[PDB]
Amino acid sequence: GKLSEQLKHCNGILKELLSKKHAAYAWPFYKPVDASALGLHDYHDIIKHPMDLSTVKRKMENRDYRDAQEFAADVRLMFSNCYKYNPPDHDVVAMARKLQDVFEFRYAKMPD
Ligand SMILES: CC(=O)Nc1c(F)cc(C(=O)N[C@H]2CC[C@H](O)CC2)cc1O[C@@H](C)c1ccccc1
Repeated sequence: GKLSEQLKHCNGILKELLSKKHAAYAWPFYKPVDASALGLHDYHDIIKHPMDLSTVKRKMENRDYRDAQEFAADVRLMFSNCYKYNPPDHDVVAMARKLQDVFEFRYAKMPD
């Protein structure tokens, strides 16, 4: 159906975001932010709903997402967390912006 087809487009986007093509700026988003490892002892006080591409991949594989909108909400939550926690001129924010550009332009090519 339409939902299955739209979720296949989402899975295609997810595969691209995890691909070597985008690795130079995607890598901070591959796994959950390790707040303790990075010394970010305020991270989980500021970010109430952590999200990352490994979590999106697990949710896609487990058929957690019922539609494209639900998938997109998690990918955008991941970027929003980065923009909320970090100063806007930090390298990780520049990398978030670049990966979100990849995401938004391909998400816009969703089949109707
Ligand atoms: C997905 C994400 O956003 N991760 C992530 C993060 F939440 C915060 C910081 C970080 O160090 N923020 C600083 C902002 C200014 C404060 O005064 C000191 C903390 C770094 C992060 O990624 C590491 C791997 C990174 C490190 C360097 C370049 C790219 C990614």
